[PDB]
Amino acid sequence: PQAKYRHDYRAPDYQITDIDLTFDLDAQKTVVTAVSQAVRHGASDAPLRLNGEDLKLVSVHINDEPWTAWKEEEGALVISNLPERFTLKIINEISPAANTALEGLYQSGDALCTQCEAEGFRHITYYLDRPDVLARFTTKIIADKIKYPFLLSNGNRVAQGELENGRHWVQWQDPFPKPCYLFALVAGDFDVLRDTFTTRSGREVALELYVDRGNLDRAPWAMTSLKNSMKWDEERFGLEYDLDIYMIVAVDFFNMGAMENKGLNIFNSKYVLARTDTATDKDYLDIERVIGHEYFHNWTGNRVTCRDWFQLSLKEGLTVFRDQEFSSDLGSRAVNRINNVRTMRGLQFAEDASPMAHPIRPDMVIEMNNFYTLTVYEKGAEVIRMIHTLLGEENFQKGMQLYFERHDGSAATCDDFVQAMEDASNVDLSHFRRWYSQSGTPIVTVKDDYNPETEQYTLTISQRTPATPDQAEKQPLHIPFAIELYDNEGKVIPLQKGGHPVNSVLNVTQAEQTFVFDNVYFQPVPALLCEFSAPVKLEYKWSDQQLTFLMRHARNDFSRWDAAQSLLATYIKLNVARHQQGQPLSLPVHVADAFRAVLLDEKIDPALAAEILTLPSVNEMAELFDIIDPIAIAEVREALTRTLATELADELLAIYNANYQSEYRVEHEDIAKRTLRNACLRFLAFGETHLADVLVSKQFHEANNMTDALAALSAAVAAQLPCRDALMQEYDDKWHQNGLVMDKWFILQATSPAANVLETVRGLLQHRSFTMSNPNRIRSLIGAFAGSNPAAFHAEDGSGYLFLVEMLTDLNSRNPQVASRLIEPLIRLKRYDAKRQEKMRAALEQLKGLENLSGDLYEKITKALA
Ligand SMILES: N[C@@H](CCCC[NH3+])C(=O)O
Ligand code: NA
Ligand code: NA
Ligand SMILES: [Zn+2]
Repeated sequence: PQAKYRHDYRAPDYQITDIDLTFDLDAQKTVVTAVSQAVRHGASDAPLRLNGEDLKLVSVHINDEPWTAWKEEEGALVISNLPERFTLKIINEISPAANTALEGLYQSGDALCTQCEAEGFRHITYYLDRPDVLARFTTKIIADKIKYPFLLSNGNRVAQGELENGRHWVQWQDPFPKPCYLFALVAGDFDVLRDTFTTRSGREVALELYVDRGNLDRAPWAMTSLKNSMKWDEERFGLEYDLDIYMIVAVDFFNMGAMENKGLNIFNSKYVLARTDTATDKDYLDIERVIGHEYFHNWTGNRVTCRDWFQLSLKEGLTVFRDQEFSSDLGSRAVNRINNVRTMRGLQFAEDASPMAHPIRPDMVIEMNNFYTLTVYEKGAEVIRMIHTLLGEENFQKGMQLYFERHDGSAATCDDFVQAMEDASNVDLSHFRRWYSQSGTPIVTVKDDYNPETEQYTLTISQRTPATPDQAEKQPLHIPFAIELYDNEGKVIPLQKGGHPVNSVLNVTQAEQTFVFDNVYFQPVPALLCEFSAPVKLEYKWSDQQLTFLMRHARNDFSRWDAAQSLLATYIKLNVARHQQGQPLSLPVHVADAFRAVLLDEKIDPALAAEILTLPSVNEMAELFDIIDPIAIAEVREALTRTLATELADELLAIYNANYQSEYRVEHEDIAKRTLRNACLRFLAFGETHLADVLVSKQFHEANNMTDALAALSAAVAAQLPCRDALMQEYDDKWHQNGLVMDKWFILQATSPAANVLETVRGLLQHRSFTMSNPNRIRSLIGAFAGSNPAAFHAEDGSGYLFLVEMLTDLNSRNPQVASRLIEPLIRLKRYDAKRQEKMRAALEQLKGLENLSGDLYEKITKALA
């Protein structure tokens, strides 16, 4: 597999302006006719190089003349000796039933559906499969009427007919030019939830949600979330939908989460289907986020698209930022920010410290599907948010407006977006641009001094980004570094120097710099990197008392949570070292007291209390360490939970009871109280065994919603309670027919602390609810084991690695994209001890030797073994 490089981008020799597709649909053999209007822009002697994969070419015509001047090569059809303008007609065959990779046109149960991003359209026909080629599409679909009563593509229906032998057809037209990655086709039999949204300016939009027959009871929340998304984009960004219909199709077989195809989004059913007995609060809020995300792409991705795939973050970072702002505006901003920071500091930082590290705008890509990453998405959004921090909302919106004014109807670059923000706001972002080109996590070190003679407070701030495998050279970034200073009363000290106020967002642009503040009338307790103002690691020598002070007094709820994290970090590190020495947990009384205070604080938002009372995950804990000891981390997390459960037993039970809710509502105040109640239950499960068992079994049986049922089930598994096996069997018996519900159960099995977890996981490959043909099942059982049970995955006998190798040997051939998701835990080998590294290296070498090794895996394996 050959690497492609950002610096090699060149405008295409040919454009296509219009394409008319006809599909003669059949699961075994689909015949595609594609009539494209093409224009040469390059040299008169330049051939047309069309991309195509696994196509059976039937014919090639140019202006209806059968063409002789062509050749097929690896991945391409090369057509020579062309006029400056011409009509290209290609007929080819494809086989949806044979498509196990789920890229291009494939089968999802009885439905046929497409996934074209990034480079899937070339699996459908020979085309200029690159996003700077935008064309107006017309799509005619012919199919068996009984099997495929609904025939959907982008845009509006412009024609329909019936044919002999039980076939029918529908033709669609989408007036907006698009790159082919936004093409979609769906054929099948569905229940359809129909609604309307009227835009601010009065455009009536038909909303249509297509689900498998029998799933209409699980559709209204997604529909509600779509309308919420439409309203919010109007209110916050001033953006309206631009077409007459908005279709969403929920499919069970889907590699990713969802896809923003123009006017015809295709969603993994996991991000559509919800009812109160099948879906948790988290599922509801995820459906809201993902519905919003795909909707927000209508402008940030579709109306303005990407010039090339290296510019992916142009749409993904900005659309993730938009989905975060949507969730934060409608729900709890503090909880959203906290959770997005957890994802950054734990999961994304790990990626930036791995062999797969890349800038948010990559420079080198072998398999583009490997770059739909935490970095491109989540760090991408942090970079957009830094622009927002530097500009303020007003200037940021002016930048958005200039961006659309300049680039509407075109394919643009990350740089185009930064330039729009810079030009609209008059804020210089030249240094800032380095965030797009530099990988790795900056480390920001802060030292301070208080001078009582002069009443001056001095911050000495330094930065450095360690070299990464992809980049030997690193330079200082423009880091927006937000601070607050607190006096002894917990009041904010005004920031000023020389009689003038100073902005609280410090511009940390050098390797080292000093900031001096005057009229600091008392030695401050600083809050640093407020609201995680830059995606960086903070090094500051906190005292425990400074941190507990912040937990009490910090103005922003995020700072209170963050102070608790800093406090915990010290004792997580202490106790991991102790574990390695065979010593039990040690925790100062005053640390337990800080958490007691949180439980008993009557003024604190339950949403915030719940997050403070949610311990960092084993992945968050891992990023506190250079070399990860996954067994020590798992056991310390459990020991910390048990210690807090014992010390806070009475308070935990009181708060658990106080937050009981008889009505179930998907409403933010209710969700907050329930999150707090279940956070308490988690500790209570790890307390005295009999009380724990009674509390947990009772909640499981009495729950009137899946949030509370699953919280109880999860606690029974985590604490290995007597009731565990009974409850797990009861859930299986009730829910085995429902794959999405069983995913939760597979996750609990895969992440179990039980000694025999791998044995159980292996056996579950034969479970009635499991299948290797379904990405969701694979991720929930195998993915969760390797990625979310690092203690078992990293068993010292190497059994975890061998299991993953067996699974990847299958998946490499079946579904390389899912295989590539699942190999990720293995490529982190350098974070582990020498003995584990050698077993992981051996596993990677075995995979490197596979017959027909996919490019997806090749890219990751080669980087890992370097
Ligand atoms: N554009 C989609 C992801 C496409 C995945 C391509 N392999 C989204 O952001 O949800
Ligand atoms: Na809000
Ligand atoms: Na100091
Ligand atoms: Zn997206």
